[PDB]
Amino acid sequence: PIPDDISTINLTDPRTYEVNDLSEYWRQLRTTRPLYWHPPVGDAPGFWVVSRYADVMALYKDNKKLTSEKGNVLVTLLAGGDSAAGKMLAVTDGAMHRGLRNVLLKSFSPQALKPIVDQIRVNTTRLVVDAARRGECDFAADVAEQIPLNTISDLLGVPAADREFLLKLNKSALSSEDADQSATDAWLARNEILLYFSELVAERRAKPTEDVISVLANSMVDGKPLTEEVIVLNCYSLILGGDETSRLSMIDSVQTFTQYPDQWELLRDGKVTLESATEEVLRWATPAMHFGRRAVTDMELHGQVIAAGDVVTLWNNSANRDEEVFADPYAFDLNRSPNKHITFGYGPHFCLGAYLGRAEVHALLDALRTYTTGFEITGEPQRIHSNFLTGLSRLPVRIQPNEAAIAAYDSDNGVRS
Amino acid sequence: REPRNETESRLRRIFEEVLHSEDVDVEANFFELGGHSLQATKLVSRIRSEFDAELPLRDFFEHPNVAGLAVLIGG
Ligand code: HEM
Ligand SMILES: *P(=O)(O)OCC(C)(C)[C@@H](O)C(=O)NCCC(=O)NCCSC(=O)c1c[nH]cn1
Repeated sequence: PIPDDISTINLTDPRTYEVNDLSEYWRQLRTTRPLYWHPPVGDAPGFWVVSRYADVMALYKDNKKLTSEKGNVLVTLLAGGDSAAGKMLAVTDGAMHRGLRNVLLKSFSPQALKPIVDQIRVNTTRLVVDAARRGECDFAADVAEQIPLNTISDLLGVPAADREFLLKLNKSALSSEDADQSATDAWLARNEILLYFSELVAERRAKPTEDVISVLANSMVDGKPLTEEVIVLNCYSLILGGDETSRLSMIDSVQTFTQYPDQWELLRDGKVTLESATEEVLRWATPAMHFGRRAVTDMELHGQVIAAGDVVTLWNNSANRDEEVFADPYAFDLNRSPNKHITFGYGPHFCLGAYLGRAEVHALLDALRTYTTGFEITGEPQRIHSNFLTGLSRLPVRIQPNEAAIAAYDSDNGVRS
Repeated sequence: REPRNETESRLRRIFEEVLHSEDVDVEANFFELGGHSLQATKLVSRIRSEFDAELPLRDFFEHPNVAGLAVLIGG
């Protein structure tokens, strides 16, 4: 279903993204009102909506006239702030942000993540071969859910036995699997993550290991150690940040490939590089639909004045379908070059796990093209509900295995045993 | 208003240290006093360790006040 009017669409409601195809809505905003004022809804204030790639890029870059210290997603921005402001990386600006990012780059740089990449490739291969042997599986639960969380947990130093518990909590923090989730259940889930990590951080400061929590606990910003509170809040943003979005991208690729069998064949038959295909998967899926800022000073854009205190939302989903930047934007094209998508954001807050997210998708696509000849959707897919995230929580598939490649994989493991 | 037993008195003292303020009402709601997640985390984990009680987070949310928590603890 396609809406022609702009005023009817309420972007704060998660139901909006289920019942409607907003492709026409975003096009209309992009061409006729690039800076649109979304009206107040209930107790929530109004907010600016930015839809053009160029404007989205320009506002991500400006950390001087815009700030993240009042929140960076709708739920925090419309509440008037984020409790973790100035402590959690994503909601910190200025010197504290630069220092805190610099200590995290010791762990999340391409240079530091290389040994981890090997583990991602091994785990992903193993899971894909399992699913291919069975034939009939649920790609979300049996493959996708078992990679991103496990990766970030290994880095953080989360005990294996607590990981299933953490996945349940993540699935309630910013998005629900059920239609009408109250703010209570989400609050409980978010704080349960905080309660878990305050126990684990206390354990790691008392007895340090070599994981990221230990690296943070022994790091310094501005000549002073990080408080346990600051470490816990960042752990929250890593466990949830390194989980949902990657997971959704991986699920979306499998669904998209069934819709675009010509592009699956290009990947299967080695007619496109994994690097090129990973970028189109990321442009297509855009699992984080929006991020946001708040104006600290007055600014003019397209003749309209954005006042100090105004909530400004940047829509990555709209930016990745801009005709001015992407030729045939609603075409899924693995050969797309250049592919300067804004899925990982831009500027000072550019995704800290961009390399890690890319490595996870890359490993999946490599495993799918090697040990699979094709796949098909068998049941009704299940959409997550959110004004922030987009994707599926469940995807029933039948996988046709590449039997020769699986036999070679088994023979290889036989002599390595 | 003053705390009416050892449990209420001990709990109010925890509220004060967590919220960084004196004059904490024993009957007032935690969230109406500007209480957030960071403070809630420290609060619950401190109540658990000092009262040797496995207080669920849901129980804290349903009765986020000194008086209510004291009733739930004493049982
Ligand atoms: C493909 C999946 C991913 C997507 C779509 C994505 C998206 C984004 C975006 C758009 C931002 C910018 C936020 C802003 O400007 O306010 C961001 C930042 C961030 N991301 Fe991701 N991300 C992904 C994977 C990951 C992974 C694997 C991690 C684990 C390390 C992670 C952790 C973070 C953190 C900690 C920030 C805050 C950076 C800062 O404030 O400087 N993300 N992400
Ligand atoms: P309480 O007072 O309710 O506060 C909880 C908490 C301290 C966690 C607070 O910061 C909050 O409410 N945050 C909102 C949830 C949130 O913003 N999570 C991070 C979004 S996922 C994300 O940014 C990302 C980036 N890359 C991948 N994923």
